[PDB]
Amino acid sequence: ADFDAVLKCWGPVEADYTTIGGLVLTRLFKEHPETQKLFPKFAGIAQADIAGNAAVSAHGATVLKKLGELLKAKGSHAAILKPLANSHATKHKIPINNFKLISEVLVKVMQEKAGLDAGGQTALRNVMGIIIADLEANYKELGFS
Ligand code: HEM
Repeated sequence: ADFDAVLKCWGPVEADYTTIGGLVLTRLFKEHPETQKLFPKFAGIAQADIAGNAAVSAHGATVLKKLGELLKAKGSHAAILKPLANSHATKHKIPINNFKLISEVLVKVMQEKAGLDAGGQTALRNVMGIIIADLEANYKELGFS
C-alpha cells in the first residue's frame, strides 16, 4: 500500500526527473552542507551556483530514476538494492545517515511539487525506511557498521 501511495504522486516527479532532481540535490547541499563533499564533482561549488548547474540536476535525476524503478519493479527488490549498497559503501563511500537526509529532502520536495499530503509523506518515509534498512544491512555484510 505505501508503494502505491507514493506512486499516486509520482507523476510530476517522473515528468521531469532533471528539474526535480536538481531541486533535491540543491536542497540537500543547502540544508546539509556536509553532504556536498561526498560528491567530488560538486564539492566546493558555491551554494548560489548549484540551482542552475545542469550536471547537479542530471545527478539528481539518477537518484529519482532509481527510486522510480524501486517503486515499479515487479521482480526482486533485493536485486535492485544490493548493487546500490555495494557501490555506495565501496566506491562512493557514503555513510548510511546520509540516506536519511536525502529521503527527508525528497519528502519535502514532493510535498511542495507533487501534491504529497500527510498520509503520502508517511508512506514515503516508510518506503525510504525499507530502502535504508536494506542498505544498512548490506553495508554490514561488507564490513561497514
Ligand atoms: C536511496 C537513495 C539513493 C539512491 C537510489 C542512489 C542511486 C544512485 C545511482 C543509481 C547511482 C549511479 C550508479 C551507482 O554508482 O550505484 C548513484 C551514484 C552516486 N551516488 Fe547515490 N543514491 C542514493 C543516495 C545517495 C546519497 C545519500 C549520496 C550522498 C549524499 C549519494 C552519492 C552518490 C555518488 C557520489 C554517486 C556517484 C556519482 C558520480 O559518478 O559522479 N547517493 N547513486
